[PDB]
Amino acid sequence: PGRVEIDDVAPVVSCGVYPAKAVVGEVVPVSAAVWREGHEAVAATLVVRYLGVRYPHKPLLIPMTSGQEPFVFHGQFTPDRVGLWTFRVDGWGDPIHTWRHGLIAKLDAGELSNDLLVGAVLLERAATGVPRGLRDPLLAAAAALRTPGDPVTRTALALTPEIEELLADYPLRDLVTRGEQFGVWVDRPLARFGAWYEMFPRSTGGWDDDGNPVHGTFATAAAELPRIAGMGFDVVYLPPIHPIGKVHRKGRNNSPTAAPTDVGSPWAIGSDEGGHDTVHPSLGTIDDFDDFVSAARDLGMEVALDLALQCAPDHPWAREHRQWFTELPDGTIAYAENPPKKYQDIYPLNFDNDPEGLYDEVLRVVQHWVNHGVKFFRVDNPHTKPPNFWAWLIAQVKTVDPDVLFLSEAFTPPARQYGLAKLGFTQSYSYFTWRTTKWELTEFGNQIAELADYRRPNLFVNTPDILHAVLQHNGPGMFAIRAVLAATMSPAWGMYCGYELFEHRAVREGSEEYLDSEKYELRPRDFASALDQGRSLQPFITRLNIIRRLHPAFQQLRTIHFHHVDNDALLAYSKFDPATGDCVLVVVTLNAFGPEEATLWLDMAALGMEDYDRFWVRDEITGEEYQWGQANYIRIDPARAVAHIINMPAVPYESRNTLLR
Amino acid sequence: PGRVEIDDVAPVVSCGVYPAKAVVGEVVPVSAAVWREGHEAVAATLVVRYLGVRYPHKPLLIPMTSGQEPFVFHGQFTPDRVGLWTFRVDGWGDPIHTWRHGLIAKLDAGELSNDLLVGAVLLERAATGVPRGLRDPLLAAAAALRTPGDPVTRTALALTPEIEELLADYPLRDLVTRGEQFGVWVDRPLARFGAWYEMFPRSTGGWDDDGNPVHGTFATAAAELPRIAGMGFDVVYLPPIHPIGKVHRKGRNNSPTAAPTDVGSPWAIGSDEGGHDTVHPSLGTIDDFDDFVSAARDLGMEVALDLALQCAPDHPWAREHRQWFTELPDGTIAYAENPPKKYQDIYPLNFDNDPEGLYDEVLRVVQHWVNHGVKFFRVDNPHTKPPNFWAWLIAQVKTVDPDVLFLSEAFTPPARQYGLAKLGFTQSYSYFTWRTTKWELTEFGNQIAELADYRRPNLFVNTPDILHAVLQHNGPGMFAIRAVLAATMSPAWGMYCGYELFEHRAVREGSEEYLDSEKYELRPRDFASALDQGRSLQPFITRLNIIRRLHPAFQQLRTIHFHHVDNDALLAYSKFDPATGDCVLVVVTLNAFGPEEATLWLDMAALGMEDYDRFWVRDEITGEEYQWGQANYIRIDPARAVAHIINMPAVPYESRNTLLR
Ligand SMILES: OC[C@H]1O[C@H](O[C@H]2[C@H](O)[C@@H](O)[C@@H](O)O[C@@H]2CO)[C@H](O)[C@@H](O)[C@@H]1O
Ligand SMILES: OC[C@H]1O[C@H](O[C@H]2[C@H](O)[C@@H](O)[C@@H](O)O[C@@H]2CO)[C@H](O)[C@@H](O)[C@@H]1O
Repeated sequence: PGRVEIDDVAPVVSCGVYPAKAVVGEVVPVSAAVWREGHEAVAATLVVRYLGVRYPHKPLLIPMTSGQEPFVFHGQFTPDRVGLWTFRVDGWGDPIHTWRHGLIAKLDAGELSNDLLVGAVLLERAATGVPRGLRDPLLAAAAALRTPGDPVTRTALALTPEIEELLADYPLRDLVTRGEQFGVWVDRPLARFGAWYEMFPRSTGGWDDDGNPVHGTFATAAAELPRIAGMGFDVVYLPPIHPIGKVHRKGRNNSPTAAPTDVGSPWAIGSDEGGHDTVHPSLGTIDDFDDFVSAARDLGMEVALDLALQCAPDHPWAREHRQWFTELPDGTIAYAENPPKKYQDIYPLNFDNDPEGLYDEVLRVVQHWVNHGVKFFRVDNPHTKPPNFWAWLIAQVKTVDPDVLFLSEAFTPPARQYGLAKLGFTQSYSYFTWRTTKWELTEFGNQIAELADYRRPNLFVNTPDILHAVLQHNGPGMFAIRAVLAATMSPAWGMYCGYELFEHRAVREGSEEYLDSEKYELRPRDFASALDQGRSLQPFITRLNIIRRLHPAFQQLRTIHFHHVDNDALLAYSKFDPATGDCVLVVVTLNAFGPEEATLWLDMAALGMEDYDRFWVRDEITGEEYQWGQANYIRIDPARAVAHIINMPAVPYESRNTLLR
Repeated sequence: PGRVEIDDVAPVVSCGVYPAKAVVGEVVPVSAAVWREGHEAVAATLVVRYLGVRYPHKPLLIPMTSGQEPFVFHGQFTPDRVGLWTFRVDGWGDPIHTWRHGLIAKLDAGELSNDLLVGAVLLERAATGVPRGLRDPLLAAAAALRTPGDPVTRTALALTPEIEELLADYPLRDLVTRGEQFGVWVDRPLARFGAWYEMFPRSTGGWDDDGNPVHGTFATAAAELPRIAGMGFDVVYLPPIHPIGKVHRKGRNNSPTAAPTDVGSPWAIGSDEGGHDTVHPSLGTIDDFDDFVSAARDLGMEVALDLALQCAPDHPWAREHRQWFTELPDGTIAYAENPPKKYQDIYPLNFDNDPEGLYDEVLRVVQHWVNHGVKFFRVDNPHTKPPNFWAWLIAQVKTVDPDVLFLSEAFTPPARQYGLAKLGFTQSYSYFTWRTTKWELTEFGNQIAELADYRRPNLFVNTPDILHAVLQHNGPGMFAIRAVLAATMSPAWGMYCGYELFEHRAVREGSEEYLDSEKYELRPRDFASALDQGRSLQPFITRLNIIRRLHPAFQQLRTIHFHHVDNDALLAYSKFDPATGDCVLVVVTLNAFGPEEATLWLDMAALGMEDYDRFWVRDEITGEEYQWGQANYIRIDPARAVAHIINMPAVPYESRNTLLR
């Protein structure tokens, strides 16, 4: 006990402490190592069971197949309902296979008088497992050489294509041993595949007769939702919609002192007007929000709200519940700090003084919005709050409603960043922005999965906080380039408003902060004119999102594969879908300014073709079709197209094993 | 629950199912990831406990240090007694460090008055934890930071190295969190470091007046033990000493039919004379064995017996207990087979018919020899017997006597080979023989550990069954080369008798079987003449083992590191000892025939030196000394020396950190 060894099971996360991640309709590949004594054959069955919903802290049997690696068995299952699933690998020794294969070897050299009876004692014993109806042809197979005679006489009834297939249906299993049980938590598909748009509701004001921005409202914001849907975004992410503190409120450009009219950063949550459960009054009544949400839902979109666990001084909690802060000896509370950033306008919470006190309130707050149709939260700076809290908050929320999803904006070293994902965060921001070399992007891409069992990255081209240097000086071409990279590399990607307008001016050289940042200032934008003057990337983005919807390969984490292109400025990779066999290849240039050309060397095995093969491809932007082979010429001219997104011949029905591991 | 995150702990094997491996006086490096909220400091303590001498199914505290990888903490402990040890990592937040480090920054920019009081309640509260009269210079500091004044005035004793070292012995810990507990099974040092010599007792006969071999006896064999000890071997491994079956006994050169005088293979255990518990009568009474063991013991050596769970037909078990076999329909028992090898002289056992029946008998047998001083067994073909048996047998034996060690001769694909090691085998044979190119050996060497936490390889230059082709035609030079490789790469190595005589003739071209194999035939050898005629590698081997004893670096699994040599035929690697700092470099040629030269590029960081450094080395065979630097000229002439074994400057007391991971 264990009679048959089962080891190195995957996917298991942190040795089973945390469930693995998957979504509905995703092919989940499972593998394990099973072995036993000698050359005696062994087989494994992947046992999948679907439990209820519920959240952590009749069976379905799938046969597994051996492969290249000795003793390593592979399997798959596709979850069809949201919730918690279980799998384990059962190992057994299948005597029939041993006997059959051994006899065929002996059959070639023509006596054997012994083995045949042994077979003959197998199939009837096998017969006990099969129902009297179809039970019978084995006994037919079982009684055609117990009667003496030639060897080839009854090999008929053994090598018959009819009895492996029934035995496949009902197998004769010996020494059955069960492996450990591990769990997968399946979420709705939006957890993996969807595109994000970050907009500031207040910036939808649109100026007055004097050229001065006007504070917008949920009503006006909702007016902008169609153009957004038009670009193909599935989720709209809103900076906090709560009242902005009036004390120590910051002025334009992170200025310490606020003018009387300045608006302050939405992240300075709380004022005498309200807390985390109240809409900032300038935006509108809470019904207005309900109306905005409903508007989005009409267009096929979802709303994601910023969850920032911090307080401005006027926040009711500063008075009503003050245990929740770390108060200095002179009674003041130290302003929030994240090195080297300073947040003079807010207070960090203290989760240790009154844990079940604060815990319950924050749960209360999150639940408020769940009741208003918000089932995706962009958790803000999760790494500066206790891990166990998040683990608690997530499980606590998801158990009442399991369709609630969390995105963790944790720009922090790996152990924390990936660590946080493990606790349950459905998606995580990534280090993506700071990957810009062919080698960096290659590595960033491959790691994507790799870590798929527990991290889903959301690739944002920019955020209000991050205006990468490369975007600053390379002109509109680069904006395309990052967009192509983001959209193709990950199932989930995002964009901060104005990106499509090529906003590229930073506050000072060497900074990553947007000049005249929207956080501190109202920023109406006039998208329409840009469209008219052909200085908008809105069309391109639309075409990018359409492509994603069109090809299911782009909803996959696991299958990215990089092909060699002998140019340091050109990067070429491919994705495929295990289900439909869909297959797509992307080639992009990382230099926005000069045409760059090269020879692209496909790894045909990876694409499901032999090396010598020749095949036809289609360019999804152009529609042009051409014939390609293992080595192909490619030349990319920015200012014509910064990328070729190529539809490739569908991966044959060997899809499932090109997914192995 | 889980306030401070502790994850990715190592060493853990198969997620804790199996204990890790270590020996007495071995430095075991432990690492884990610990993190918490924000920039609040965190610390970890490695907690070691020594339990018993019992075997698987007051605390010692070691502080752990951060390092290169954020949030990753490293530690080490050195077991001083045989038995089962436990370790876990405890994580805590140390507020003092947060406070101190923050203050130094503030101290430079010169009121700030708030923080000082905060410190004051820390050291006081810190002091309460040290309720000893050695406390507290802290109130000296604790009442040296409260009264009004300048900051540097009241920094008094805080920055000065007087209260941290005190805090070091007694620390102020917050949010202490317990990590999971994992176990290490510590064995006697021979488990890792010792050299093996394989000899056939029967071959010590020495001819008669006609030039005909004479069967030897334990008495005569014991006569050869000094010479063996003289070469520096710590263990003598004996093919089975039991009676050889008389039916289907195999003849010289594996011929199927045995002449009346032929001896047969010792692995055909059992005859009407006796079973596994009896000495083959031709060797002598069991007292003779006891005498042989004692002879070895006198010379500093150990005896290891072959444990082969198989039977010849005349074996008493064939009648007395026949449930133990797989009996055919016609009542015969199929002869043992291991593809493609055929073992016509033996019967495989059947472990499923009467498990606790057979289990108990084999335990009985193993136990017999343990009582006769044999505490190392060379388990034979373990992969052809059930895993659970071995797991049981090992745990069952070791619990009565924990100094009993097992070596698994499992030449099988990885999942099995390493799997077998994991469930308890103290050492394992390896694929070593078939690694012969610079890149193959490099990969093989690095893997050694890697897998050290659960596999200890025993590197055999040859075995009675394996006479590698490379030895067949490259002449005495190669025998040196493999010996250098085996002896240096692994703490444990071995050689089969006659290797030192350059026995290089195989039965047919393309085979790995020794011509006129000792298994089937008596082979007395005359070592003395070879010594006299200078055609023996006995001197070299002696010098190799002395070197191993001399430098503790060579008893390490973990520390091998490969340095670049720009010649495909030259391989250069180094080992060091974390304890003493000993450091050694080996450079060998893989080409036995032509002089080969190159530039050797040391990774000085790995050797504990800066790149620009210049240092002195000594050649352990030659005694010559010279000055070297980062890049050095090296030229190797076989037929002079196939290797340079170089003593290098001792790794500084940064030994612990170059062992990290
Ligand atoms: O008002 C508080 C804080 O707001 C902004 O910082 C935000 C940041 O923009 C968000 O992306 C979030 O992830 O982090 C901070 C809030 O947690 C301003 O940049 C900052 O100056 C201000 O103090
Ligand atoms: O006597 C049975 C069998 O003995 C030998 O095979 C051995 C082998 O030499 C040992 O090294 C061991 O590891 O495996 C076998 C026993 O399990 C002969 O090689 C073989 O011909 C003979 O049948």
